[PDB]
Amino acid sequence: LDPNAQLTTSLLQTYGDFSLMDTYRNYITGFTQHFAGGWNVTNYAGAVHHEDDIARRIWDRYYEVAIKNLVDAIHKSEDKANLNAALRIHRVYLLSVLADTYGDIPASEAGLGYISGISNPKYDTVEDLYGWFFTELDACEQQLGTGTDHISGDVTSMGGDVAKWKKYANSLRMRYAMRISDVNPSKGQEEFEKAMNHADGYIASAADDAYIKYADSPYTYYDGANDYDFRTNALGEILYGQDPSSPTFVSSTLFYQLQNTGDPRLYRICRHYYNIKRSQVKPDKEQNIDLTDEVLAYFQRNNIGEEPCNTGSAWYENWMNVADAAEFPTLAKLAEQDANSYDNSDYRARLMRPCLNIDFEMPSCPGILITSAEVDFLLAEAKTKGWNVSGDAESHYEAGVRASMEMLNNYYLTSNKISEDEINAFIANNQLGENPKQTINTQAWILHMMNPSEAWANMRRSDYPALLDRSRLATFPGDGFVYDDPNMSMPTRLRYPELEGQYNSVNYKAAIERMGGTDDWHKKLWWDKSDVNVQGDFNPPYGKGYIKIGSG
Ligand SMILES: OC[C@H]1O[C@@H](O[C@H]2[C@H](O)[C@@H](O)[C@H](O)O[C@@H]2CO)[C@H](O)[C@@H](O)[C@@H]1O
Ligand SMILES: [Mg+2]
Repeated sequence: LDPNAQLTTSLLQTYGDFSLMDTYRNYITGFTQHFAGGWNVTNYAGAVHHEDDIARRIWDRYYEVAIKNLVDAIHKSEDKANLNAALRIHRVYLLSVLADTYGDIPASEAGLGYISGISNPKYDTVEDLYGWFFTELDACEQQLGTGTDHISGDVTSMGGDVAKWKKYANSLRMRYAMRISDVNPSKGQEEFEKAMNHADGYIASAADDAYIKYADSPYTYYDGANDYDFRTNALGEILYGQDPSSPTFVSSTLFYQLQNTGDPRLYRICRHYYNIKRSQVKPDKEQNIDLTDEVLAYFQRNNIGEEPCNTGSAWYENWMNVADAAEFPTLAKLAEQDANSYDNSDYRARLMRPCLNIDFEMPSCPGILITSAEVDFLLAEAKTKGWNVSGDAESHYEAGVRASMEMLNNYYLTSNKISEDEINAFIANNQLGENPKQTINTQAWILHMMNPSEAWANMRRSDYPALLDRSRLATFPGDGFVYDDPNMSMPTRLRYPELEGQYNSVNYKAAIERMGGTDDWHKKLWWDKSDVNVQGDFNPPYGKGYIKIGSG
């Protein structure tokens, strides 16, 4: 009821609501090809399988909680200009996620009547929404600091500092100006330069990174869905999984991007776990038994190597030979003590695959809004476009790579931090090269691994990184997965919630007619001009690659 408390709830929901995270585990982080091998991502993204109850969650949960709270608090804060501006900025942020997910969405008519359930809003067009983002963020950025009120509900890294909220608003303007740079290059350039030249500045260093701060509190997964306090980061929670036999595995797309470039992030992101006794309350190092070094030593002894799971395949598909516990001295000692716990062959099978480091799965992980590393990559790309940016593209790109590594050191890694020498060597071996747009946006995709909505939006916009071509990778109908969409390319949006067809029937129909007459998750959004690039060949040294030509 207090508008600062409504700001708090709406900020925390962003990453703190487990009941929308199935959309991120099952679809979006699979679409981006960061993760593959878990059952959930294989069944949904991996099979290009639409299910309304999964696809609808970002829409239903953000409109039911955050948008209702924000709209109510905005109406009730006209006397508190600083809070009012912060509420409106977070509303822009969430509406941009909603529009980048679904396309045309309720916004301009999503007011007091709509959140009370008595009014049907039209769906604003993506083009009109993006235009409004620029005017609203300009207005909010100037309104910040014209109040004397304390933004006491701020749970972000901005810590109620209006100067930091101003830099955040200008950085969002820069992101959205890049987003529209293919469909409207002149507006993109104008808006980008206006924001980057603004007297109040943008996020230029990690000290001004914008993220939501989450607490070290126990995980509860789907339990108590009615009573969510949103205090912990539910993205890392769902990636850890409610089921120890289905943790999140790193895809071959991400694995080979890292390995092929000598990226020191390879075995910071990827670890090998034997996790049968792991805590579900809070990921623990004691029983997420990290056997990475011993697994790599076994590979070296046997002239073999990693088999990261391909997009479309589960860990139990494209079966990788399972080493005996005797191959890993730590596990061998444990199994000689207690075979029921430590000689389980299913848990040893999952030990063979590269797993996401539990450092990315802890309750207190930050919820990234926008980082200085992203802004560095935006400046690098703007320079390559010929926009009026200070400093050469190489300098901005190198700043972005360095800041992406330091982000891991500062926000995630609890051990084995990436050294300055490792960063400098990686940068020296990975310059912009012949296709700077590809290099910049592939590095940004690594940066956005824990910010899946931005990863997916920027990949759709820039069409990089080149993904694995799903149509050239195996399917597994004999394993119970359903392949009901003959177009296997990565979806470019999600379908609208099907209940909208009843609950807001006229406006749902009109939005669907505008995209050509069916609710098509292969239809590109207004700012998405071209198809994402795909890798022309994939023949990994171990495991399975593209199916052999002519065998399909
Ligand atoms: O056990 C079946 C299935 O459950 C999935 O979680 C459900 C959850 O039980 C339900 O309360 C919620 O409303 O929906 C989610 C998503 O369907 C779980 O994610 C799956 O791993 C599991 O196969
Ligand atoms: Mg595209």
